[PDB]
Amino acid sequence: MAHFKEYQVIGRRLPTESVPEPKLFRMRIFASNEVIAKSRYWYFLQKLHKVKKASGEIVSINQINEAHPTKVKNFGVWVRYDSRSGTHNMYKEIRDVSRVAAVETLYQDMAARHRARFRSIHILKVAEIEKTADVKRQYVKQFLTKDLKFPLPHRVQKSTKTFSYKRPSTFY
Amino acid sequence: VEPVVVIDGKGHLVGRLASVVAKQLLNGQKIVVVRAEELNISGEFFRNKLKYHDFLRKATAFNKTRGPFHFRAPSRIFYKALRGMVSHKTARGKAALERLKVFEGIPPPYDKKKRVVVPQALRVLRLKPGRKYTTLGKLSTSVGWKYEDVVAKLEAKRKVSSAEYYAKKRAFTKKVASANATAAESDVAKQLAALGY
Amino acid sequence: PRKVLQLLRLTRINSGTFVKVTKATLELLKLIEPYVAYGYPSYSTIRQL
Amino acid sequence: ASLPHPKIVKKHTKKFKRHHSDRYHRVAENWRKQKGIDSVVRRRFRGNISQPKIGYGSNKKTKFLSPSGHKTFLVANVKDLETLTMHTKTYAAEIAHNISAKNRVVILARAKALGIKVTNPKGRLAL
Amino acid sequence: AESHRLYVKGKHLSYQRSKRVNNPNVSLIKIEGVATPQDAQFYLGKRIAYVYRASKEVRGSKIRVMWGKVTRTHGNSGVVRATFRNNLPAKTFGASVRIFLYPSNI
Amino acid sequence: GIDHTSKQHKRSGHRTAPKSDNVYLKLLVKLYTFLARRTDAPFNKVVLKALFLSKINRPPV
Amino acid sequence: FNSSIGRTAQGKEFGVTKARWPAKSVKFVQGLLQNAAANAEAKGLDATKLYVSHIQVNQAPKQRRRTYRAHGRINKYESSPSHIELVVTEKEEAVAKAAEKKVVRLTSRQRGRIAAQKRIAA
Amino acid sequence: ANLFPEQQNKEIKAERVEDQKVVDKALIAEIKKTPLLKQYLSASFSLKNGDKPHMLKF
Amino acid sequence: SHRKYEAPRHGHLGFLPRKRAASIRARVKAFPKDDRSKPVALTSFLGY
RNA sequence: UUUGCUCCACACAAUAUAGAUGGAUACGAAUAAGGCGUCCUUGUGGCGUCGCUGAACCAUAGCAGGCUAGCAACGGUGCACUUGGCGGAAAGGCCUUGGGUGCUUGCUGGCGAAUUGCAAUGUCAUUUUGCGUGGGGAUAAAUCAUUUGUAUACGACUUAGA
RNA sequence: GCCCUGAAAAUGGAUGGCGCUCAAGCGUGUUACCUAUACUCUACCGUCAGGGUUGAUAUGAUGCCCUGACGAGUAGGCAGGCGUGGAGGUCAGUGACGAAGCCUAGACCGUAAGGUCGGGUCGAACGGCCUCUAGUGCAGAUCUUGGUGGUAGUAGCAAAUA
RNA sequence: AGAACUGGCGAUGCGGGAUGAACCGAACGUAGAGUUAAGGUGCCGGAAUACACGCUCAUCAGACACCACAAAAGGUGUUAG
Repeated sequence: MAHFKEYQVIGRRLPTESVPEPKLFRMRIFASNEVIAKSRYWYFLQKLHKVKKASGEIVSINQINEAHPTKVKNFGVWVRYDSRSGTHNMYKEIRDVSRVAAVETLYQDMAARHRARFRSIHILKVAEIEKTADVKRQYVKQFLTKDLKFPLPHRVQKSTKTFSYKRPSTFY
Repeated sequence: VEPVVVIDGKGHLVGRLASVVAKQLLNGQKIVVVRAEELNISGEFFRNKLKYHDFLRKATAFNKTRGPFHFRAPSRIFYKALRGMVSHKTARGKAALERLKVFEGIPPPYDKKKRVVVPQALRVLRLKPGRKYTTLGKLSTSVGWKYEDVVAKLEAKRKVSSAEYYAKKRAFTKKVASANATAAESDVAKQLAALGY
Repeated sequence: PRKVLQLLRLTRINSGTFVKVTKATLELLKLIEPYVAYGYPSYSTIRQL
Repeated sequence: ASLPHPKIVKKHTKKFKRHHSDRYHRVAENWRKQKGIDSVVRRRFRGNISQPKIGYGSNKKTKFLSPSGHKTFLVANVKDLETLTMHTKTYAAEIAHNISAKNRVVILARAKALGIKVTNPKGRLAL
Repeated sequence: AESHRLYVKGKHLSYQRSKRVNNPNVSLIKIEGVATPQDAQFYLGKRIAYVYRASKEVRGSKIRVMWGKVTRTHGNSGVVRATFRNNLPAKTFGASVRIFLYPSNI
Repeated sequence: GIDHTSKQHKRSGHRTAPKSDNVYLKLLVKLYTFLARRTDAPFNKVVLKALFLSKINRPPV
Repeated sequence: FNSSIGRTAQGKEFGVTKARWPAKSVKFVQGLLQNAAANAEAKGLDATKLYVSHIQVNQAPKQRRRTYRAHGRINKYESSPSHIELVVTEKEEAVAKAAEKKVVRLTSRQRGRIAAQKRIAA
Repeated sequence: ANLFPEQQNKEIKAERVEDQKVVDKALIAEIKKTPLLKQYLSASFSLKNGDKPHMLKF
Repeated sequence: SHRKYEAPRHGHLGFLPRKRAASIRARVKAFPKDDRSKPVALTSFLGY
């Protein structure tokens, strides 16, 4: 694969004689490829209404992009998953001016602040919030203070050549 | 870049510096290390200490005579962080290592000549702020090496000498800098100023 | 899975070909899935192929 | 002379000395594919004397060809040299090790005459 | 004035090994000022000869040479693969070879 | 390698030479063979395979 | 021929602190060294700078004898004789030379650098 | 190969010599227009410690 | 199988090898700490 | 002992090379701070400046750099001397005084090279040794043989005998 | 989850070693690079396979030449081969102007089995090709006979006083 | 000790897991040159001292299938929930 892309997959099973023009459903899948996109749409639909790639078809495999990626996206996550034992539930607030990567910080946050593989992960509600108070996590409300700025010490300079002859400082 | 290169020790993290050295060694660049005692390490001294104790009990029982040799000297300890990090059994390796000369303090030859500072070792580069580090000093002090102050004082010497040599060199190239100012304004200067150098 | 590939042309490793998409031969594919890699070929491809 | 033959390559010219003739003097260098159930040589182990597999045979176009381009034939006496009389560019007369200097030199004259390219001219002939 | 080097210092490394056996035909080489593999293409193909010294004079000289040439950018920090009219004795490992700048394309 | 779906180096078997040491017999062959090539006619292909035959595929008629 | 025999300082003039003193050995080595000085004169050479260069010895036909081992056994105790012979060679100094000349072979780009020498200097 | 290296007895012919002047004449005429040109050529060239050939533009 | 009766050893290990010290002359393997606040004098001495 | 040894300036038969080809090119500590200049009211300092790689700084044009002239300066600058001073951590190497001498590319001139045939390291280092140069210096010890015990299987240790 | 607790045995010691601490460690996404008797394209080989081919003032059509494919392998099977003792046949072959044997960090042919040649050695009968004939090929059998060793100038020759 | 399906070994080298008959990738005439498996890219050793999100200090860290063991029961250590 690679990095995520939100796909607008809309399936309606496989229309038969008695089931012409089925009800139809739009489930949102993530991943970089479309084959891995439809694979996820069918397992998830393999968890709702009785089917498999054998009894139904995903009408289309569309894409999804942000209409205003110049504003800071203060997202509020919601996810379901398993564990090296059973299964649990969770909620976060990952910020980023891009949906798919806020979800990558998640698939990484699952393997980092919990050590859990992508497989063991079903992402659900991902809705940016408006009002500052609506924001729960204060370590996300950490960058909401009015009139803000901030510096960064110990600039560990990248060495392209082996031996240096200055023995550098933290200047930054 | 230079035939038999030099290496300043203070700051460097034992391991990182050990491999860049073993590389240039089995490559053909004769290199010598200096001040293996100001050679910073990691975590707390007690840890590494107890770890050295491991090499201290490791020896042949039927004859401690022909057993692993646990060199106490801060330099001899680093020579082991290369010994097992290169083929010192092969004709190539034995002599490959020969380009190597590890030294304590900054002896006379290497104090008049420039000493190199490698970023991939220097603590202020391969370590996290607040995360405790160690020093070859305190370890050797309590492991078998008994020349701590011996060198410690030879630096109060070697250092005090090359120290006032810079105060000279400082104001030397201080008025040589006022000569660079009154060397411009001319075309030979205006020209080279736009021609790169 | 061995005969499937013997009797589906692919005699020696890293070798490929085509088959008409039909539930008939469609079953061989899901029988030796961890033995190959397939997909819908494009004009450009087939040509050079 | 000879003919327009491609480069005479043999790939692995190094004799295939029997396994252990270098260890025992009772074992000659005369190759023999060891039959034993253990034999590292027979089981073909990375770092063992490779056996004479036919994949080492010589290219048909240059098989039997000396670096020159003359396939050494074994000449006997007078009548026997007149054999390759018409092959001065693709065959060579190698005089039999069992030839008396008397009859030996007489043949060498017949050789230079017909353009008979001989390989062992110093044969019993003092220099 | 004092400089007569038109080639560059090519520090000779190991043949073409893995963890086990090596390749006694194509050796791997390093060179002065080569870091960017993108801009490492410049030294590609450039013929290279190692200058070693002998005892018994050959053709009026006792300074023989085994010849070679550049092939493709190996590694990711300015390394280079090379072959030879004759492979090196292995005992030459870890030296400094002469990499001339021809054929050119500047 | 290649999946040996069929035995490798399968000697065709059916004799394409007589185990005869008698030249005359072999000549009939050289003749009939030549026939069973240019003539592109069925009949000789049969006699061509027939001369090879043992004292059994050549029983007394 | 050491094979588990003790030392003896008298043999330290050879750096090898290991030796012995073979008596019946010399008894016959002098009987021959006397015979060689005898034949150096029989021809009439300079019986002075006579430096011996070829002294080699090889085992002789093992004289059969035997000892009686326990449990009625018969193990060999054969005499181990030898075959020596040295050549007393005159020591004439001087050698000078007599070897090769090396017919210098060069190329055009090699003989051209010879003329390039007569341009630099003279 | 029976003299080597008995000087020359084969030096030059002034034929090729003359031809040179019958060239540089107009070449050095354009040099007396762009400053330091002769100076640039009156020198050789070799790789110095510190400079990168692949990065150097020519 | 342990000894049979946990007992003491036979010979200080520190005092080894039993190698015959260089020569009949005893080598002084150490000397007293110096005090530069007192008069000069020796520390060792010979004897038979 | 046939004049055997050895230091220094070089020179020539050699000898091998773990691998010269502009330059190993001197603060120390700080690394959640400092380098330099700088100045005031002398410091854990008022003020400016700076890194952000050495991709620096220096070297660097001439028959492997020849032969000759002059201008502007007397700088810089190699060899061989010397002097003030210093270095013992393996000093054995470094800073300096006054000269002699070499050269100058800081500028302007003026002759030179080809045929190494369009490439062939195309040889310009130093390590060490040898029979012969000649400018000085230098006149032993060791073992073995007898001997001793504080010695020991023997070697060895150990003291002794012009 | 991560880290410690849980966490004790015998020769000192193994994330393979060294070494690793915003890692080279646990998880993970992007990667770029790294090299299998494998696959890629190819040269050559033998076998098998499907073919074209006598055309003569020649031949081996058990030939020549073409296209494709393939090569693991003990026990094991049959094919093509090499060598060796005598027999009938034959190259009116070898040969006291050196056959056989033998030695040969000398050369050639063959995948090879072996053949061939240079030199020494040596002194009397021997090789090729076509068949025939077999007491026909040795590293092994605590293999037989005869030979020679490392052990080894070692153990040790020491009772009947000396 | 014993059964079944398939696979191997035996009898099959090879490159990988330090190492090994069985596993991972893979099979072999001889070579040439590309590309990869497997397996890895501090160093030993061919290959990033690559980049991004993290977590984690241990006066007994951990550090990759088979595989060379660790369990119940705990921590106001520290993070996420």
